[PDB]
Amino acid sequence: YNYRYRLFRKSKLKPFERDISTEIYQAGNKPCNGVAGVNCYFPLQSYGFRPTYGVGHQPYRVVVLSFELLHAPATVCGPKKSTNLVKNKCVNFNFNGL
Amino acid sequence: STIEEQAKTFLDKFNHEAEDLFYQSSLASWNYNTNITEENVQNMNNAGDKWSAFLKEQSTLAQMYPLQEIQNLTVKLQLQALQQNGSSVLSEDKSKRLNTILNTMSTIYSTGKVCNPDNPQECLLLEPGLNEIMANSLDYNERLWAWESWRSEVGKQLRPLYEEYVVLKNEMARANHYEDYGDYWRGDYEVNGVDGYDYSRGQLIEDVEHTFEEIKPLYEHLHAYVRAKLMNAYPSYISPIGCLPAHLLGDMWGRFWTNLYSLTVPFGQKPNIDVTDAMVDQAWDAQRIFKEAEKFFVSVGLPNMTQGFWENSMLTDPGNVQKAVCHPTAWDLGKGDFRILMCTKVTMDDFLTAHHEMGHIQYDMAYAAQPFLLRNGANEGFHEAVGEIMSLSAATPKHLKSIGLLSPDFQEDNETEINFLLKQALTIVGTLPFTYMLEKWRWMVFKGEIPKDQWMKKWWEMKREIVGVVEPVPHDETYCDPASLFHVSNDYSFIRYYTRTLYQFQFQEALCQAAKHEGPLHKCDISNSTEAGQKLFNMLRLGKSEPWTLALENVVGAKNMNVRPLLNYFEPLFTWLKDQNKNSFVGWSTDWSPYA
Ligand SMILES: *[C@@H]1O[C@H](CO)[C@@H](O[C@@H]2O[C@H](CO)[C@@H](O)[C@H](O)[C@H]2NC(C)=O)[C@H](O)[C@H]1NC(C)=O
Ligand SMILES: *[C@@H]1O[C@H](CO)[C@@H](O)[C@H](O)[C@H]1NC(C)=O
Ligand SMILES: *[C@@H]1O[C@H](CO)[C@@H](O)[C@H](O)[C@H]1NC(C)=O
Repeated sequence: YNYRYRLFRKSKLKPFERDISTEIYQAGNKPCNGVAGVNCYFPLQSYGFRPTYGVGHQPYRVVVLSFELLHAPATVCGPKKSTNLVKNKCVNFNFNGL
Repeated sequence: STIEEQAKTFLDKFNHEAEDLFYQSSLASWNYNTNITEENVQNMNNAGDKWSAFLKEQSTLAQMYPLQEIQNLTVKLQLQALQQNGSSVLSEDKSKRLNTILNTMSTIYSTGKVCNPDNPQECLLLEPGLNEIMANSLDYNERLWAWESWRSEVGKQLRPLYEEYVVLKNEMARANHYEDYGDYWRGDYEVNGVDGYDYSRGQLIEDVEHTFEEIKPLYEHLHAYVRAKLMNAYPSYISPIGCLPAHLLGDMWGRFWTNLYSLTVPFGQKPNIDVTDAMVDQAWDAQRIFKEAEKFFVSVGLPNMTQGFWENSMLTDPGNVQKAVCHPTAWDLGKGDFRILMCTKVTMDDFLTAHHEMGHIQYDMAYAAQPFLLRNGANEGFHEAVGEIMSLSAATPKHLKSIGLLSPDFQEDNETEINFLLKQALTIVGTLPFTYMLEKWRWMVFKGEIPKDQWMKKWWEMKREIVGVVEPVPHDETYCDPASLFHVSNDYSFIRYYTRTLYQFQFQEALCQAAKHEGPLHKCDISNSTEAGQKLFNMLRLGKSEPWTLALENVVGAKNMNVRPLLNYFEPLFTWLKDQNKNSFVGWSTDWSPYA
């Protein structure tokens, strides 16, 4: 029960917007001032992962690797690809952009 | 701010919150039923109590959304199911009274019955297994002794409990706006939503009575042939011109007529189609049986069974002395945790029931996509129908030849297939009148249609009018015969059997005509016919999310209890049997008096 997800919200979350707060959600016509009750439900719920669940309900770890480019130098790269080095030979070379 | 959106949010919460409780209860029940021991026996108490309390709280809370303004049919049906509070709708005193009555019925079922002190050595003819199929041998007087002893040991004890149960349940139904308990039962088959496909609750009785009449000649001729073929346990009071006693027909109550097989098949020279010798010779075990059964559903396009089904499910070698009830069971837990409870041995019945349980599981995983209040069969008899139609198709000789359990050179003729048809007609044709008369008697009693005049005489004359069997001895009101059956003792639905029986052959004919077959239905194997599988999956997916009329019309053309497929399946048997009945007249004397 260490994993939780939100079930009710007033408006669809904007892209990459996050709302970690746990205020009482008012789905009804009247406010409830933080008191759980009719049409005022806690907006967090627990998965309750058991280890005999099927594939459709087993806990899947999900990583969303997002790439962001803005008006700043690209400080993260993935050029983890290098060959050997030979000398005394006329060859082509690309030394980190050279 | 509208009521509809509030109800949508409430149902969105409830569907998620019910899953954990249902999984807890299901896992506790499975672990207890796998092996009876105190440490997990005690778990089921709290597991059931927590689920019941959560359901009661949700049902009480669901009241503030009125049903009038609902426009979405899905949430309408969801709330209608949820607002049907059931045993929580009435006062607590009646609740504990009903709980005590259910516990007393369960104890009566569990507790055995002992014979007279002259022979108390063995009196457990029930047994924890399939041995209940065969209770007594080819007898005439001690069989009726056993019948009357069981009836006296059940009815004289359960008559007032059942009467008070009827009274309290009628009060419950009247409080819940239904006409009676029969109204509550029929409400499962009723659809009051989409027009054109609508079906009222009062139409089921007339549909059943209309669909029963088209097969009366078949049952009449079959019963006349069986009565003429008995010839050995002759009725000592009535000449074979009249009717026949009811106790001789196989089981204790005559629900199934398989036991009569060995007493009536004419062609004893031609053996019944058996694979047991090849079953043992080729070293077939439970794993091979279930793999072969799975291949059948794989061929017709249904998905590969989920990994871990065999791992979690147990099917062989109980080992522990306190063995589980070896009756077949298919368990659905949460999502994807489908499993089976089995006691496989290499026999005819186990091989036949493997496909039935596979069909159960397949229907479960087909409708698993629906919400929690909708993942179920559309009708109360849809699940057994889906199980039995797949169970009925794999037993074709062509399928056995393809598997290799039958001789490649083995030839069929007008002598073997007629025997196959007779064997499968004893277990189908005779079951319809029993279910029909039992359910109509149930509806008459629960609705107060019958007076205080002893219901036993009405039940007897009704059975002899429909089933065509006369009771062996007269009875007074002190007995209650129907409650002796498990599904009446525990108050379970019974018309699902009739619906299963008709729907099985309806979908069989539909899928077999889709299976490009020519000739009699009973020789067609739906294997490698993908169109039939797709047609069946068109209805299996919906579950309860759509009206049952839509689930029946989208595959078979008809929308109601159309019985033509059953007769089209069993016509060769009828045509062959007419020659036997050329001299054997058809018709029973309902005015028969066994006492005279
Ligand atoms: C009723 O409410 C459902 C709830 O989502 C609406 O959404 C449809 O749900 C059904 C499932 O029963 C799907 O088959 C549809 O594809 C869904 N449609 C949409 C647009 O989401 C549904 O539209 C509502 N109305 C009706 C008449 O069902
Ligand atoms: C089903 O699964 C078994 C084992 O997991 C595999 O051998 C077989 O090829 C599968 N069949 C299909 C149709 O995926
Ligand atoms: C169905 O397909 C399987 C696939 O190998 C085949 O072995 C079998 O003979 C086929 N059955 C029929 C009746 O065509």
